[PDB]
Amino acid sequence: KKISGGSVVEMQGDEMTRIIWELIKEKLIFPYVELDLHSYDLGIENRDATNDQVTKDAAEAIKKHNVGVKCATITPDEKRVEEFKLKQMWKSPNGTIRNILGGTVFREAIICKNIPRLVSGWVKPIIIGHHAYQYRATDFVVPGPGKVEITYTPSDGTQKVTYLVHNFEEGGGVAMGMYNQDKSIEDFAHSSFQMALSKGWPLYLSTKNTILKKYDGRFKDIFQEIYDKQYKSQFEAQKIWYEHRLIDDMVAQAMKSEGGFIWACKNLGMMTSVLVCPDGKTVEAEAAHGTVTRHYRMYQKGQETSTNPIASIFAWTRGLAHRAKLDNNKELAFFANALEEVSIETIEAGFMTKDLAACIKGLPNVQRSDYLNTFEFMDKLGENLKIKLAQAK
Amino acid sequence: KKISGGSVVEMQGDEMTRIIWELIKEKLIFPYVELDLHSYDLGIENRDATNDQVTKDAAEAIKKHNVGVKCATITPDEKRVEEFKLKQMWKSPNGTIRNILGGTVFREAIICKNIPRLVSGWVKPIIIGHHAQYRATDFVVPGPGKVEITYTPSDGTQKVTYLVHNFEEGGGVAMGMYNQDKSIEDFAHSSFQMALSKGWPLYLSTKNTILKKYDGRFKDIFQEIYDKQYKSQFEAQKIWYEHRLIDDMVAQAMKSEGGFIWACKNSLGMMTSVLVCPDGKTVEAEAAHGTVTRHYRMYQKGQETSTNPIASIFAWTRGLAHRAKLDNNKELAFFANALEEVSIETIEAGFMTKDLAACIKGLPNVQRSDYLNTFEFMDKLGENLKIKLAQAKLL
Ligand SMILES: NC(=O)c1ccc[n+]([C@@H]2O[C@H](COP(=O)([O-])OP(=O)(O)OC[C@H]3O[C@@H](n4cnc5c(N)ncnc54)[C@H](OP(=O)(O)O)[C@@H]3O)[C@@H](O)[C@H]2O)c1
Ligand SMILES: NC(=O)c1ccc[n+]([C@@H]2O[C@H](COP(=O)([O-])OP(=O)(O)OC[C@H]3O[C@@H](n4cnc5c(N)ncnc54)[C@H](OP(=O)(O)O)[C@@H]3O)[C@@H](O)[C@H]2O)c1
Ligand SMILES: Cc1ccc2c(c1C)N(C(=O)Nc1ccc(C(C)(C)C)cc1)Cc1cccnc1N2
Ligand SMILES: Cc1ccc2c(c1C)N(C(=O)Nc1ccc(C(C)(C)C)cc1)Cc1cccnc1N2
Repeated sequence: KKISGGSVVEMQGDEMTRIIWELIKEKLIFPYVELDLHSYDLGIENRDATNDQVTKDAAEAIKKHNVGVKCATITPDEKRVEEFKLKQMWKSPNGTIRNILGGTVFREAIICKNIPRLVSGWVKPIIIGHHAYQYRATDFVVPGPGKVEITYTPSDGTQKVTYLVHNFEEGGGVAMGMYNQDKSIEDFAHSSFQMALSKGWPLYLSTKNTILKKYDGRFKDIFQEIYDKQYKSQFEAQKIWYEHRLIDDMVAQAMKSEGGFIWACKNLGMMTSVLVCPDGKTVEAEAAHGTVTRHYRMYQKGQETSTNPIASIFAWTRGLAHRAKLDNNKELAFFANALEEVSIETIEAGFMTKDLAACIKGLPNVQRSDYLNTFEFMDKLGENLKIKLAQAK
Repeated sequence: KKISGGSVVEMQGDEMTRIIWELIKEKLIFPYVELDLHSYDLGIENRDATNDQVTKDAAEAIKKHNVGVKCATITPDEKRVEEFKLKQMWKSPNGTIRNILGGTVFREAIICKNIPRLVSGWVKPIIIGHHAQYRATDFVVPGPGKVEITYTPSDGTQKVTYLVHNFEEGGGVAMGMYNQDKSIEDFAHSSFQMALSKGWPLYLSTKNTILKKYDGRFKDIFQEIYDKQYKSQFEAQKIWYEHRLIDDMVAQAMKSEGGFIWACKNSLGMMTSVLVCPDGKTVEAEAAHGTVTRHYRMYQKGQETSTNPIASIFAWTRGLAHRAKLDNNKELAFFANALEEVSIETIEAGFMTKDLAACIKGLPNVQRSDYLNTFEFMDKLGENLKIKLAQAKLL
């Protein structure tokens, strides 16, 4: 028998990533895991045909079943409108999903010890998070001389404060009002603490509390208040810690570190993007790359392609590990981790796609024998996964 | 007989950079170029003794003489005030100079074929310049209530009110930001001037899809200034100006070979900072790093140092190249060019400081035999510059 995986929302996408997404299911997921699969086709022709209703239904399904795994999708522009003869310039599916779900986006690189890195000392992955909806900022044109003031009027009427933003004396310009609700800062803190707990790494928040004393100071304060009143014991029980750092000081210390921390910031086929909702229940994983149009155009002309599926595979493993965590499914938790180990071990043993071979040898030096095409790489992952799971019994 | 280099404003600085700066003058500039040198000592001690008046005078001299070359200076904090027994926590000399001159700062890395970078395809440098918010008005929203931003016209016409946010439950934070048209225009002029002098295309990146009014004014002003006064000059030089959304800009740059100016509305010894004034005549060149205090302490204790002088040498070469452009000085233009090529070529041939050796071999495997100390490196540049200039005499 296969592992009973439970309830998973799956989102199909476009171009080359749509092809490798089906190969991940066909060769790595379905031969070992049985799922109550809620599949939504977020392909550009389907989103056009349904007037983007499929994206909204897919977003509601993630809210209901707590686990979303998404394939890369085309965000329409004037060229795509002309290419597919679209009805509208459909909004980014990711934006629509994010708007309905809410949460914090965390990006994480997949580290293969034999693959070159910007900072060679980084041996453990760094996870970088930014809170999701400057979007809700009121900007405007100042047509000429005059004063721009910002006023705060409490609900009872009393303790009203007016601040001069600028007195324009020699002409016009622009001005804007920006805000941040406490709830959004608390959600950002929760998603960050819950992320650091599920990973088992220390958490660092970086602000500019020296430039924006009051604005960024409330981020530093809220994160500390939630840490002491709700997470300090859980962090100590997992030997990790939370600390705030100034961005200038944080960048400098990060270079001298070996990575392996969650980095909360106030302001390619080896990187994931995971939306972590404040509830600590709902997660949506996807590769942090696009649909790889250039490889898809080669595929369309009968040319052999060599597309890296690691980021797409890790969207499945991060989502399945989360599904296993919610359901206390030990066999699924094991599978999700074994698939990640196999992916890294295969590249570390020298079996990789052309892009990774180019990172090592340099593109002009890459020979056909230095890499595997899309299918051969998936088959090598499939053999190693069969072996790894057969050893585990 | 030395080159007549003309009028150049020079600013001396502090700690390790002050030492390197004197070696650059003594071994690479003075043996071949004679200048009507306007030197200002911006050392922490001199600024303290003169009550920062030296800084203001140096800034006025750059305005008058058009070319400034500056050594890195200590910006005081509470620890420096104790260390030097300063009368005040004097403002940053760069901030004082920028206040008097105006202009946009453009950073450009020095590329060496053997020194790794983010994208291997970037063979020509990318020059990035940001709009010169620190002057924003921020405050805490203690509880429920309305936050509005208003504009009262000076001509007595109707006051305009915008709702920033209505806090129905709980509080938060809020802020106001502004930008004057004149700064946006100055940013456009400095960027167009920078592109014309370098002979490279210019890209302005904004988030005009989100900040339709705020970033839309940057895009509109850059387009208006371009079409009405630079398009001809740009086409004549086979270059172009284009606005790009920050997302498309990051994508286009990754798949590029470098060689463009990037104005954006938002290893250290291998980057320069040039304050480019909107007039197209005034320029102030310096290294993007600081006074290298850690290295200075080692040098102070008689311990060997390996400090990268490239960024400081390029502050001089960019200023000399600007000077030659202003005076049509072909000999000074060739000299600045040759000093840049010697520096790059010396590194490329395996002669470099520890920081560069760490970029190729990785800090854990860098041996003493892989690099030259500060003095040994400067000597190697002096020796190669003499050879390059003698070989150039064959023209
Ligand atoms: N996750 C998402 O839903 C998402 C995010 C961004 C963009 N998009 C959409 O994607 C469409 C096309 O975007 P794009 O092709 O310019 O971006 P991209 O897919 O990220 O591809 C840019 C280049 O990066 C390399 N690359 C990226 N992913 C790779 C992988 N898995 N394996 C190997 N190489 C990989 C390829 O380099 P070479 O060309 O050298 O082979 C590729 O041509 C757009 O319409 C955009 O809206 C979707
Ligand atoms: N342009 C300016 O006038 C300016 C700008 C910033 C700061 N400063 C002033 O500089 C002083 C010291 O600041 P800081 O130590 O934080 O900054 P920094 O001087 O830029 O030095 C930081 C570190 O960067 C490396 N580094 C920088 N320049 C280098 C070079 N030319 N060659 C080799 N390594 C180099 C060294 O790393 P390792 O430790 O690995 O050797 C150095 O310790 C302060 O008093 C500050 O106010 C001046
Ligand atoms: C968005 C993102 C998220 C997570 C990661 C990355 C990126 C790109 N990576 C990276 O180099 N981030 C990075 C962080 C800071 C800098 C500074 C210090 C120059 C500001 C530069 C790059 C890839 C990388 C590799 C190994 C281990 N961790 C990572 N994590
Ligand atoms: C401040 C600065 C100015 C100029 C330069 C740089 C830096 C750091 N450099 C660089 O990597 N900038 C950079 C630009 C964009 C990105 C994105 C696309 C990832 C956002 C990342 C880095 C060094 C570099 C090397 C080769 C040629 N040009 C440059 N120019």
